[PDB]
Amino acid sequence: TKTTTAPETDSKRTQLFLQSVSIGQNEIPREMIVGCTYVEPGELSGPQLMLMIRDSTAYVVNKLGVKFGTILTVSLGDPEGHGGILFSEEFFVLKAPRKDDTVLIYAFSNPVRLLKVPSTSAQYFVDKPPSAVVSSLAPGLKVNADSFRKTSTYHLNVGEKPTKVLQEIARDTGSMCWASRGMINFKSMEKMANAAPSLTYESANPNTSGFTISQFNILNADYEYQRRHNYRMASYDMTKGVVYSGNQEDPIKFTSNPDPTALANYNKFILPRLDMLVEGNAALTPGTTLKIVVHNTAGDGELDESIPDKMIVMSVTHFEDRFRFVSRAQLGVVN
Amino acid sequence: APIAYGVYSQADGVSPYLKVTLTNSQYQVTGYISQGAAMNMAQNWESMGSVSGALGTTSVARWNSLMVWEGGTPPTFTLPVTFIALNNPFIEVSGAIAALTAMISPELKAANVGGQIPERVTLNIGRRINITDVAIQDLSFDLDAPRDSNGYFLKNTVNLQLTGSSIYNSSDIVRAF
Amino acid sequence: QYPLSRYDDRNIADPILRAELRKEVMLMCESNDKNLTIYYVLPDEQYRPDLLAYRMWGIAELRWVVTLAAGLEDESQGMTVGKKLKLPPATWIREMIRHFQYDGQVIGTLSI
Amino acid sequence: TPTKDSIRAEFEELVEKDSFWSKFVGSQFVSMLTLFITQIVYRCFQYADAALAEGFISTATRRSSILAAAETNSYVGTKPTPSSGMIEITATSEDAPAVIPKNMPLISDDQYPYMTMDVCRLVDGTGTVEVAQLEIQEVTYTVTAAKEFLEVVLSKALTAVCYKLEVFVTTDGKTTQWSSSTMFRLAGSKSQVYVEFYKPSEQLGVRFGDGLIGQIPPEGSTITLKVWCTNGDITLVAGQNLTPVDSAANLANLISVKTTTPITAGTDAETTEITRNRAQYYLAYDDQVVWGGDYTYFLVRNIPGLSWVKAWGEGQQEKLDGAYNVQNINKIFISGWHPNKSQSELEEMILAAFKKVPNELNKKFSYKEVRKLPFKITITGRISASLTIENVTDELKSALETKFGRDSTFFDPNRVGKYILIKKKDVWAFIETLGYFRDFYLEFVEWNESNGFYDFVYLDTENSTFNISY
Amino acid sequence: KTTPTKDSIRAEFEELVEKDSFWSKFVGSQFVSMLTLFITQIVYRCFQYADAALAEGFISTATRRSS
Amino acid sequence: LEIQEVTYTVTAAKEFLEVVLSKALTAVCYKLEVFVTTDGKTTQWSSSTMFRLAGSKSQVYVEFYKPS
Amino acid sequence: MQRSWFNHRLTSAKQKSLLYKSLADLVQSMMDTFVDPWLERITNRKSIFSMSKEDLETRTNELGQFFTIRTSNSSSVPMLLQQRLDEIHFKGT
Amino acid sequence: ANNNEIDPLLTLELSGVKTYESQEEAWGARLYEWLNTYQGEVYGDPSWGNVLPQFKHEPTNLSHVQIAVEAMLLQKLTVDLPDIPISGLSVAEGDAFDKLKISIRIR
Repeated sequence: TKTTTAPETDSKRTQLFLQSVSIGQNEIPREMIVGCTYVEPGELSGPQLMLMIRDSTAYVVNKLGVKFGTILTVSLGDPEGHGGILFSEEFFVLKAPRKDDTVLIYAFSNPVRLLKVPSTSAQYFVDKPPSAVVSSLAPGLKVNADSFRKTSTYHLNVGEKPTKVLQEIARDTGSMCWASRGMINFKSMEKMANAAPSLTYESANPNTSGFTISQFNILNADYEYQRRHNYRMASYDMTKGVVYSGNQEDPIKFTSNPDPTALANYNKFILPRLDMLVEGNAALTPGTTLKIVVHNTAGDGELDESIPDKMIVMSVTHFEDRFRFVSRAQLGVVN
Repeated sequence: APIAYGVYSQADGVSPYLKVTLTNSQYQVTGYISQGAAMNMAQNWESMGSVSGALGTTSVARWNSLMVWEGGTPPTFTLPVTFIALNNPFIEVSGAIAALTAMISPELKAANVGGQIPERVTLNIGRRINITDVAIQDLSFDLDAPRDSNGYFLKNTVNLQLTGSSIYNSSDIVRAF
Repeated sequence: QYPLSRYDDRNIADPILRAELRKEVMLMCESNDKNLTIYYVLPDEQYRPDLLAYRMWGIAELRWVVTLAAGLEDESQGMTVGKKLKLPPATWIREMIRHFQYDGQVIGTLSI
Repeated sequence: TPTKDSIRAEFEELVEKDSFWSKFVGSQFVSMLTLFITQIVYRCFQYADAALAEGFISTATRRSSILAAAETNSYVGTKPTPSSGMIEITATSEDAPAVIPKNMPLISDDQYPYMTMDVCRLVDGTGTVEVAQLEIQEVTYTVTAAKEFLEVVLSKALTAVCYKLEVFVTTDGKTTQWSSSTMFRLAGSKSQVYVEFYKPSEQLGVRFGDGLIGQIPPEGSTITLKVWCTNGDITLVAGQNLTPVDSAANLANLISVKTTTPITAGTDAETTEITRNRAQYYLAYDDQVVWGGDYTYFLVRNIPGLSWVKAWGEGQQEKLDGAYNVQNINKIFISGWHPNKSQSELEEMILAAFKKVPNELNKKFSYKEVRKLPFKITITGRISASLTIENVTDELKSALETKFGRDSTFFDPNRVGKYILIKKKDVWAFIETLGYFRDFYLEFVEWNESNGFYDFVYLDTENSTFNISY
Repeated sequence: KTTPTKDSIRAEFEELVEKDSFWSKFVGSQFVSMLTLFITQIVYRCFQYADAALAEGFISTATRRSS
Repeated sequence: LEIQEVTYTVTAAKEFLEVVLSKALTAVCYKLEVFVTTDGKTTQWSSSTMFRLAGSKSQVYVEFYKPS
Repeated sequence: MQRSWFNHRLTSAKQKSLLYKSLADLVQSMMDTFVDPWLERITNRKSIFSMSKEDLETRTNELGQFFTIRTSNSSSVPMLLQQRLDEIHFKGT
Repeated sequence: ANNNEIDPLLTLELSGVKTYESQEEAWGARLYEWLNTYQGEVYGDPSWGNVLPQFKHEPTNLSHVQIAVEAMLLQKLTVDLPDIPISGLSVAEGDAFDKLKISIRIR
């Protein structure tokens, strides 16, 4: 049995991003952790974590026994900084080498780790709505969905991860997936283009009422990502013949599912445009829409028109060292 | 019981306020203060910031508009001790140098791991500044000092560098005085 | 959970299986090996084997070795003041404890 | 026999008597200390009781203490026996087959080893032979000096799979077997003997003797231990393929398949309770078989699978059937029952095993065939109606058949050679102990009193009738 | 627990002591630690005596010549 | 019906010792049985309507539903 | 134990305080009353002539599963046990 | 910020045993049981106690022996009692010819 206990009163200290780390009901002293890297991706690759812990006395691996299968209780938040959010999650340890009186811990989120396990036996869902499939595959997450229309058939073979079927569902429905902070998310691509922004990020403006960007990267390679999606889909249906979908002046490519709705959404994605580095905002999660204003720092203060007004967040990386808390994001536009 | 050396006795007429003693579990060395002693401390205050991301919540999260703290150092000392013989040259000038040379070295033949590390000393400058767990880092002395008819030094001078073993808090460092 | 120091003989849960480790330790203590230490019982250590264990090794959880080598079953029975004891190092004891905790075979077993 | 209440009462009285504690503090400082000290004292007393109870062999509760007490009264338990069967098919596939091989090793579809006990025939069309699981492995130890006992201990895994043990000593190019002995009872100063023993950890060892009562293995000699290894209880049904290994040159030449008798004669090692009882009886047994129960003990140890045996001398027989007879002088009568063997086969086994009995001289052995008496019961009872009647009847029938059947273990609850008959009170106690019945009555029919020597009284469940209502 | 350490006994005392007006104040203090250590010594003595006597009882597992 | 159990040790006498199940277990629940083990013997404890006629040695308990 | 072992292991400052000494004496008295006799019974079973009468009863009960003995017939119980165990070796004479 | 202790030697009072209830008197009690237990007297934890015996037989004037002993005293005090803040030491003759006084200050 597992008992839910109250937090202890001996933890009087407040930190920047990483608040406390515990193994069961025992606490690793926080001053011993010198690194932290938390990554929230924009697809079903799950949140990741990496901790660098200074261990000169041989205590973390020797006496605590940290190896494959150790469950960490990590409290992450920022109740005083730019974004006052606070949450708790559980992580599953994959490996932890020890070098130079230091230990590097590689961890994966437990609810997604359970989704990244190869299947011992095959499961087939015949003529089931997508909601039942999602609930049966991942019965531990809350479902946030708005783009489920029809019913279809899905197959999960032996040795395949359950994440493959979820990604196939996303492709067939035309939505964006990411599992973070106890939820699994399906959000349509057509409705994302018409969403109002929530935050404002400005550059070269010191009288701004929003936040500030310190470094940013402009990507002009839009063909690099559109090259793979420039095809005309075709497939065989036993009662209709050959079914086409897409443009008329592109090369042909064959798939297997002869479903017009699934064929229509086969070529939808998000095109990355910009990478930026800010001063540690913990409210930045994938799916967020921001307003970006960039001024030039020489010549005559001309605005840069090559950066669109509204952008969507795709990937977020938070990083804390022993002195500073930083965030990095990748922004994109719906095709 | 440690073994005494140096100018520990009071036959010369110098007050204890003008002498430095280094004490550990084996030796005890006493000497005078020369003209160039000092005590030092430092802190590090600051790249990743840019002009376009400045402004005209705590003060620690805003590293692009305010200064940030990175770290500091334990207090350091530079003590050029001095010895002069008056009654017995061996226990005053030629023994103190050997004692310091023994205190600076490790002991690799001991059974425990903690006994092999060079040991730490207690520094007491005069009678009013006392610091514990001080690690000896450098040492030096000259070889052209005047000699006795038996071959032992009648005077010498040793230059030392000492460091603390941890960063001190504001409340703790006041107690050292 | 309360962890047991790595130098405790209680690390083996069965009092009958601990007898082999105790026999090995006692057999070593009575030999004439070249890296033993000779210690006489001082007048203030008559009822306190922990003080002797701390003074010799620097570890206080090695009092069972002192009680074993002296020849008493009870800690309340006083030792004879001035009895000559020979006690082995600590790394040897730790290695023997590890061997009997994770392998548990007689020192002279033949395997294929 | 202290309890927590008594400890607390004694503590309260002791505190009241004391001059300082009763006067100078009161009612807050004392109350928690009372509970704490009583709890600690009770825990310590319970641990002391557990250790004292585990001290002796009869009241021991853990296997290690039983093994230590068994080692004190030197005893080594019965070792596993290999399963045996026949492979009547060894038909060749090509020319130049193995005309007459012996002890050819085989492996059978589960990486379990087998070997053939006797030479196969000329396999004109096919040959017949019997096989066993036995496999042979060896280990050697050299001697640097004379240690005056020189005990040699096998590994845990090797002692797990062991059937026989053979010892060879090789000195200046000559090798000989060394025989075993019980302690060192009649050997001295030149005899080549050894004694087996069992460690509290499951390891089997050989101990050579002292200079006076044995021959110390001379320096610069090698001791070889040869072990026959077998897995305990494995059965292979029929039609399965066995392929040669090591001697694998014949695999392409020959074909070996399972046919006729399956392999089903395996046996595992002793359990804890059997060891506990046999270790105690070994004290009275020694090695001499003068008393009545010693013959039964020896027969049970040597021959596997017996339920019960009994032996009686001339006096009991003369009081039983005939007033006087000269032929009865120095005669021993034996009777028994084996579930899977006929009485003629049992008789064949008994006198064959008795050829090696100790203390044999001026003795003649006889066997008397057993007579079986059915026995029968009738019950009338009332159930609580929560359970169905048919389920109760079937469960009671199964339980009675297992407990009081002919193949039951009631006649020898432990494997020590003994005959325990059935009394009426046992049925009444057992039927109640199950607890389906709120009230029941028993009537015994066709019940015949037993001599205790060659009579047999089991229970027949099929003929018995049960009356259930309510 | 069969193997009693100082920490376990102190934890037992702290578990029993709570919800009492006088004693709950002194949960974290040096006095309670010293008292618990001084009490644990007896428990250690009794447990080790029982184990040693049980071991030395048999001839097979005796560790001394006199026994 | 499916079976599953949960256990709770007693460190001290808290005079009521209420034991609360998880939300998921309470969602799927049909019966509930209480067993108490002390010194190697286990027994059932019967339920009662409040404490209407039992006192000072009875082995009884009361069920309740939290707002959650 | 002895008549002042546990009390004597206090520091010299606390031995002169009344309540600590009284508490140590009370704890030692409780432990002697309830725990010590069973430990002494454990340690005194090495030799047949030093055991208490309950352990002698236990060993006689062990011996009685194979022979029929009544202990009140002989002058002493340890002599009965030792002599029977010794005459076991002389089976048949 | 709420630390309470009982008298290390249970001293009788009108209510019972003395209790100290503050952040400054608790340090007083802690340092009171220190200087009362010589090193090694504690049955468990042999490395905890006092080094005052080594002051016993030495001249009451200033000598290198005192300057030696004070360092050991302060280092042992830091090892055994890390939390308490201690400011200094003063040894001097008092009352009659033989007696000597040692004072430890908590600030």
